[PDB]
Amino acid sequence: AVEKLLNVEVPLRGKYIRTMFGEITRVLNHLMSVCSHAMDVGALTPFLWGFEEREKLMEFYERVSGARLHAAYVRPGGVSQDLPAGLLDDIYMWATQFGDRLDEIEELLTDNRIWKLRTVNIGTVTAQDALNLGLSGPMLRGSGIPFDIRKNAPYDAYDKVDFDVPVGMNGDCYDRYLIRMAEFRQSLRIIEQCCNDMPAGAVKVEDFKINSPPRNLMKEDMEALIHHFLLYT
Amino acid sequence: ARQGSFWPVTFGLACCAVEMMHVSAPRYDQDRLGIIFRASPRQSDIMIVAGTLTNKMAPVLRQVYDQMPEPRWVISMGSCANGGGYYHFSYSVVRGCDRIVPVDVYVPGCPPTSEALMYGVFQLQRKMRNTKITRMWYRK
Amino acid sequence: PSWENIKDIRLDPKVHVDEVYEPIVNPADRYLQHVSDLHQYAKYIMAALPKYIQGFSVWKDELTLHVAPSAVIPVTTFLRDNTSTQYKSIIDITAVDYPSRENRFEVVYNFLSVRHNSRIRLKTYATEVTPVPSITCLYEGANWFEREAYDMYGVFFEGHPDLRRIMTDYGFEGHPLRKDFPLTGYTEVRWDEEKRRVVYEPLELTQAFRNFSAGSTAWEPVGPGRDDRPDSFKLPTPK
Amino acid sequence: GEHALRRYPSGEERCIACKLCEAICPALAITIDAEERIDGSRRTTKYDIDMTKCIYCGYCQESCPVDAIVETPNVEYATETREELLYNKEKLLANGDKWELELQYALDADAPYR
Amino acid sequence: KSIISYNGNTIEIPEEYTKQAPNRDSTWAPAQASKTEIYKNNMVRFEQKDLSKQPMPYAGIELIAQQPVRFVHGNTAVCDGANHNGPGAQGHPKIFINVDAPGSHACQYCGTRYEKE
Amino acid sequence: MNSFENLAQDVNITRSGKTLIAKGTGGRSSRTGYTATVFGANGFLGSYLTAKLAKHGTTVVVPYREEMAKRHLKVTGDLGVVNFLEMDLRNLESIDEAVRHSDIVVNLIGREYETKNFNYYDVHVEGARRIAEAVKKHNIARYIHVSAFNAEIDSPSEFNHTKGLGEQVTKDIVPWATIVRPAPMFGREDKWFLDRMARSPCLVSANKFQETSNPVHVIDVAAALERICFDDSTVAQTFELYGPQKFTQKQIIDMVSETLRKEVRHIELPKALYQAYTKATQAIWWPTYSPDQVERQFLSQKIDPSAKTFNDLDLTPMELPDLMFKLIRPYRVNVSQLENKEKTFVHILD
Amino acid sequence: AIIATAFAETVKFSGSKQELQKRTLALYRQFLRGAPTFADLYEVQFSIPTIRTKIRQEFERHRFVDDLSIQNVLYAKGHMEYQECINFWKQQAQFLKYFPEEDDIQGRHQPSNFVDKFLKNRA
Amino acid sequence: LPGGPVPVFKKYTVGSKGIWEKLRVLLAIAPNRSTGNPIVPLYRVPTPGSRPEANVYQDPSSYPTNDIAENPYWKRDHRRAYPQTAFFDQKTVTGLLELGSEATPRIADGEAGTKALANIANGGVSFTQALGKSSKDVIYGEVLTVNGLPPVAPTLAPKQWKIIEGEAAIYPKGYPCRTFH
Amino acid sequence: SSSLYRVLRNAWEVGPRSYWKQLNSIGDTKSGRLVGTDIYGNKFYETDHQDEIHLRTRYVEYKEKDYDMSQVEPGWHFWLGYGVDTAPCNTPKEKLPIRAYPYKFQPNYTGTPGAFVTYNTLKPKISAWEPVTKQR
Amino acid sequence: VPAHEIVSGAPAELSRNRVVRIYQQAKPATQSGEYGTFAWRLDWDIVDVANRWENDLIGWQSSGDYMQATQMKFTSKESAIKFANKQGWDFYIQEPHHRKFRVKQYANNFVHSYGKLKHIRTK
Ligand SMILES: NC(=O)C1=CN([C@@H]2O[C@H](COP(=O)(O)OP(=O)(O)OC[C@H]3O[C@@H](n4cnc5c(N)ncnc54)[C@H](OP(=O)(O)O)[C@@H]3O)[C@@H](O)[C@H]2O)C=CC1
Ligand code: SF4
Ligand code: SF4
Ligand code: SF4
Ligand SMILES: [Zn+2]
Repeated sequence: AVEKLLNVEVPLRGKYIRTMFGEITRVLNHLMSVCSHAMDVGALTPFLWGFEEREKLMEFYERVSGARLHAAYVRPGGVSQDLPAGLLDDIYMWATQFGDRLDEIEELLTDNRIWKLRTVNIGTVTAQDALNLGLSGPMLRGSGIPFDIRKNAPYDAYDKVDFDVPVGMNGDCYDRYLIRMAEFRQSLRIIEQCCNDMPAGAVKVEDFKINSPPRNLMKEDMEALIHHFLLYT
Repeated sequence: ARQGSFWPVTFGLACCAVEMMHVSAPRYDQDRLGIIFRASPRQSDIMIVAGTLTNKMAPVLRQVYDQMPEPRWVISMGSCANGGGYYHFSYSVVRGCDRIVPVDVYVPGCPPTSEALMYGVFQLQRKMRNTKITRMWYRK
Repeated sequence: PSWENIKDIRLDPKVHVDEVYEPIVNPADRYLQHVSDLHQYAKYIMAALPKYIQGFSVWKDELTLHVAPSAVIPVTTFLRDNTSTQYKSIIDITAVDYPSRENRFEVVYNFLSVRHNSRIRLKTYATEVTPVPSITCLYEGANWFEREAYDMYGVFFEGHPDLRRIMTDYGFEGHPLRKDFPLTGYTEVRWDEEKRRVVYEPLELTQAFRNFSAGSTAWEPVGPGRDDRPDSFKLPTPK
Repeated sequence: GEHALRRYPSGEERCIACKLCEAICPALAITIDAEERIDGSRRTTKYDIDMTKCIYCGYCQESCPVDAIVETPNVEYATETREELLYNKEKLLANGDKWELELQYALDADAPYR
Repeated sequence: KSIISYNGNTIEIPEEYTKQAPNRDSTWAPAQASKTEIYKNNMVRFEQKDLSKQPMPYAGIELIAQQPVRFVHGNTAVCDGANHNGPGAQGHPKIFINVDAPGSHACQYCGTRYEKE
Repeated sequence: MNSFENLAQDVNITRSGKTLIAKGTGGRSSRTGYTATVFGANGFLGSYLTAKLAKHGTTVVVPYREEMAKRHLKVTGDLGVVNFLEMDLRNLESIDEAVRHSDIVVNLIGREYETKNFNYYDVHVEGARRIAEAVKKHNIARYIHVSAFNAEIDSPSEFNHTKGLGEQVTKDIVPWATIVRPAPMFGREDKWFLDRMARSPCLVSANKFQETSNPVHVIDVAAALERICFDDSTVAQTFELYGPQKFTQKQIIDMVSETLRKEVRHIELPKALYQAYTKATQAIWWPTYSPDQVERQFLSQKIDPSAKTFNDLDLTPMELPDLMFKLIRPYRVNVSQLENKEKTFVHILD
Repeated sequence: AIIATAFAETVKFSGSKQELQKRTLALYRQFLRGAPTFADLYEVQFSIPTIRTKIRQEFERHRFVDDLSIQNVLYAKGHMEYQECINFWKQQAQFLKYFPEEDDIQGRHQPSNFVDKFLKNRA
Repeated sequence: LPGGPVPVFKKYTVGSKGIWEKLRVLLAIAPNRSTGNPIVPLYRVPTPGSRPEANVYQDPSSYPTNDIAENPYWKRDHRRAYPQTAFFDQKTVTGLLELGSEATPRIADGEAGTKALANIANGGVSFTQALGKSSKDVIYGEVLTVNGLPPVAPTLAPKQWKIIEGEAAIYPKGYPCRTFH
Repeated sequence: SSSLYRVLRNAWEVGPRSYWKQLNSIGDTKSGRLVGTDIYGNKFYETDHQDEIHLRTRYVEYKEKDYDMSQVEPGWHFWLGYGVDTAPCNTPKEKLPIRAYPYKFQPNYTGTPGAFVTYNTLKPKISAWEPVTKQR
Repeated sequence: VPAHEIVSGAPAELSRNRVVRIYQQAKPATQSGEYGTFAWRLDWDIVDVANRWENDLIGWQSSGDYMQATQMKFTSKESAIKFANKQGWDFYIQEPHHRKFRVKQYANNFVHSYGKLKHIRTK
């Protein structure tokens, strides 16, 4: 929003970092939501298994931003710092096993007849009512409507990566669970493409009237010091 | 026994609760120390205030605290609970949960990491381990 | 064929770029044709409901319609039910306080059409005593949004079935998102031992709020901009 | 993690009381007072951080032109009383002295990226 | 040692804790409260407390006063306070100090004193 | 805005020559400038007194024995307002540390029974003597000492006798002290009063429940104490704080029963049998009805003809009958139109 | 759909002061009738007559407001407050905000003349 | 089919060796599944505080933005070239209908055009008389489409959906969740 | 590895006194090589047994019975969290901090008479007149 | 003038015992930029007892005045007066001062002097 009002452009590497960490964030969110949902119905074990994966991803959060949760990493202009040296390799090694991690949760849930008793035809929403109520995301895609902002109105680097969109048909809790589980896989896909296509260059917009200049300029160049002073005050 | 059977009631208000969840997750595995989280204050010894306490919520928190059987202790977790944090100057926010309940340990951070929360639990256990109970009665 | 001999990715040859090339482009340019389309579209709407559409504005991909409060129900109905518009999802309703205007509050509606993959914004106005017609009859999802708008600003919505505070504390006095409501409010709470209860008292701060906006710039920062209007929407000059 | 005020290798304080940390602080957690030191230096007479207001965002450390205010990696400083979490200048300088070596590891690893 | 309180009673404080810093007895700024005033105004919260554990950072003004003057040939010394061992930008903003006038001249940032010769 | 309802003016001079300027409007972030020590602050009356003091930001020093028991007091003040010291009556240095910085010292230390470490004389005479000596040595501006009603030196009761002895020793040591004698105090979770009557298995009287006193609300005693604390015209005066209307114990039991909707069980026993029982029960480690309380059961309240009262503090005690329902609420036990109305409703469904 | 809750009234701005007067007296009747329910929900120390007295004082405060729009808003907010109280949505703490006088005497010194206000810097 | 199963020895997880590997392969639901424990010598090594690359890192920049000799700031000052918000009330659109546009004019020169602009700018023609006066050519070219249809609510980037069926789908035939691309 | 054989092997490698010490402090049985010692007396170990999972290859044995994470000296604190590869005793001279003051390590003193007492480092902003009479 | 005081929910003391000032910011003497001088500020006069005092623990500045940091911006003096009347606020208008115009000529630095020079201009 602020970038649109500022009429500036995030550089390409920054856009890729934002897309990659957006999909890491989506995985973290869906781990929390699906495992909390399962815990509420009474399936206690997927929570533990998924929170270990969350721990692994939060290490990436902490290594780029210095915080496990409140990163303040994505900012108007790009991101606050560049990726550290060994991060793409570690994200790739996590990705090589996350698929199995998802398969085992699906082994516990997808075909379990008790899970289906708790989810099938529960919380049904029709497509027209979904639109009229202001629902979005899975709450909408479960009712059969193929809408997703990443495909309909592409932002940072989502136009440059290949992924599919899952759409339900019954508009119930079970369809929404299947949608979230498929979105896990699509996020893994996008994360791998970002690990393979990460380009060189700046990660924030290269105008020091918008973002702060690098510190060695700030301590050597007069314009850089003035711009740094003004941006932080 | 008080240290080894450490049963907290969660006032899981906000993002701090996520870190509390990670204390029970496999990496740190709080129940290896004897910690079990209880829905009911009647079955709890520790209240952990983990999140922003709003004015609308303050009587609810006081009520839950009062229904805890004794002995009882309170851990304030995170800047919001400690003193208001990022929302200290808000019209709707209590500026520290120690305006509502007595607090035994304050854990800093926004959020405190899982390890920071475990460190705070260890501090409370140190306080427990140094309590005079029958020695205090003997002094009377 | 074991994990013991899995290849070390850490020593694979990485890509090495010499110079990075990122051409200089104004981000607004990509919108130009779309801007034209929105202009054309808005013209149609204003030509079709001249009883109602006070005006419209177009910024890069966002189209706003400006109407009087009494126009809200018909225009909204049109936007929901006309075949070329089909704005079936209500996205948000909020208010903006403009204390300089005779009508303080502008009420903003955002709508989405999944059919056409399009968004639109609609504005009206209100004061602390003149209500707006509720659009719950047209969108059930509007319900809570109007409640929030009442809670934060004090705008009333005529025809709302159940209009009460949704955010603030029970018995909260004031509408906190008004420009004259102070940041920390008027009252704070504590536990009172004499009374054994949570009590409300006049606000007292151990450290007063420090407002640093006194350091705003003494020089006009951006200037006028440029106009992106298409040539088919500018009045001609004689000769 | 927990904040500290650093020195030059000579032992002189690095903070020159520019107040950029105080201006940027999203939580208004920093309170600063300064005047001219009896040797003529521009230095703080008061530097306070309310750790119960702080959100641990690191903006102060980004803003500082001389690497004076920093966040250490220490998270283990829970206290039994809230009064212990109002850090004055003595406490913060002692933290800098205590944690300087770990601070130097962190700086040697991340300074090129700032 | 003995500080008379507003009550009119005596507060005893060991001599070493009355020193503003371990390396300096007196204050170095007009607005700076002395240790004696701090105890006189805050003694309630110091009762049953161990002073030897309280933070006692060294005063930087004496430490910088201990550093030898750097002598320079021309009219202008340059200072940046850099760390030649680490990477990145670890000093202060690079400034230029005029040394034409008699005596030594202090870096505004780090206090290092330069002199023409 | 808040106010300093306890202060007459904004600038104050203590009798010891300290200048106190009140800052702020009077709320939690305000400070009166006064410093007070409250001995026995964790008890029934002390907690109310500490709440009232800390409310306006006077610095309160609380000497305590057991840590967990004082924790609630911390909630009553802003940061830095309530300050805790470890204290014991056999450690003279700790008493000195407790009173050293104060403008006001109030002593509420008393016990309704004897212990293996403190008999009545040790707690009411020797402890009062030591606190008073610390006060006099440090020349404290105001010293308020609390005794009981019926405090008399040659009394049949050891409680009353040691309380009279403590009054005399206090007056001998610090001539400007203010002595306060409250009547029996009722209130939320009171001691040996309403709360006992609402949940006892059986109240056993050796005097038919005939003793009379003028029961007084604890809130009013604390409010009176705060007023005595801040007006220096109560120096060297005696106060008899007692309730408006006189009651018999049987009457109070009757009101408790009527408000409770439950009948309280009363048994009358011979004084010898009951004294033997209370002496036997003193062997357990938790507090239990004293032989000396049985002795006091035969004493009716006797108000000094020449002593300052609530009137001199411009205060009007509340009435026990009006307060009892509120004070005892948690222990309360709990047609023709209803049937006709019930007929229209649904009671069973699919 | 999204249905209204107990004692919810759709917002309608009365076009006439008499048609508002009818609604207003009906709201006053509702408050007076709910007084005993209030005393039971909120476990109050004071009596039912005290509650009804307080209700009268509240309605009295706006007895001379003239502008129709302002009366409409005062009515709609008064109905919101009735719905909040009767549904037990309020806790005791917020309900007792309405009864400041019911709490005990806050202290010996509430100034009334100039000199007393001046001695407390409140002149 | 890309994304399909890969063997366990291509996943950076510890796993088993020797006789125990044979036992695990005999007893696993899915033998290609990893255990989830990262390989200690390979993962997050060297530690982020001892990366050699830190001592060669430089601030990254792109051409021509980093040029020392051909980029005035005002040629790339995109913030100050922000698009103005265009406001149209009904008087302006009236003028567009009557006088035509800068692109396609329907105005006379001299005092005639300025006076026409003025008298629409004062209120002489209302929007509705403007619309009634408007000819078929104007109404079809400049209010409706050239075919007389209304314009549809416009889209910035149109999205054509395709449905993936068969083996490339995420779920098999039975499940009530389809794959849209 | 949760296996019994790991525990037996480590106890054999480590010896019975060390076995009982570890069982009475950390509760597991670790065997690894000593890396260095704290200024406080804490000892630090690194193991390369392949049965130890990621983040378990470094550990500390504390010098005192009332152990506390704040007793770990800075530098070692970073190493124990896998911040740096090389341990403080192995760090070259160029990458150490120069101090002109004596270095002292102090742990968390909370809940203890040594807990930090905060205060205002400024004297009050307005100074009052010292009253002096003069004779008319 | 509608009495919106009684519908806002603000404390009564605000429209009873507080005074506001309506003004334009003066051109700062330290800078030549005038960007902040066109708006009409509305802000509250300070209250003596409640404005600011020193905290006895750490030295922060406490306050009892909830309006101390609030400043409203208006596009005209008339809009500000209208708003203040609609809130029942007693106000004072401080009329702005502007620089009187005079003609400045560079050539005036070199005008020939027919008698004794009154001063040596130096440049
Ligand atoms: N309640 C009533 O009806 C009447 C009470 N009084 C007197 O009022 C004063 C307080 O009343 P109340 O609150 O009801 O009594 P409480 O028992 O509730 O509190 C008494 C206080 O004195 C302390 N105390 C008792 N013995 C000692 C001791 N050896 N050393 C240190 N402290 C001791 C207690 O500390 P700790 O908790 O550590 O034991 C406690 O804090 C007493 O002096 C009492 O005699 C007189 C007339 C009426
Ligand atoms: S302290 Fe920080 S992380 Fe914790 S609840 Fe508050 S904002 Fe969220
Ligand atoms: S970390 Fe953020 S909130 Fe904390 S002091 Fe620094 S800038 Fe302020
Ligand atoms: S710590 Fe840094 S930013 Fe803050 S005042 Fe000191 S020099 Fe300025
Ligand atoms: Zn320098």
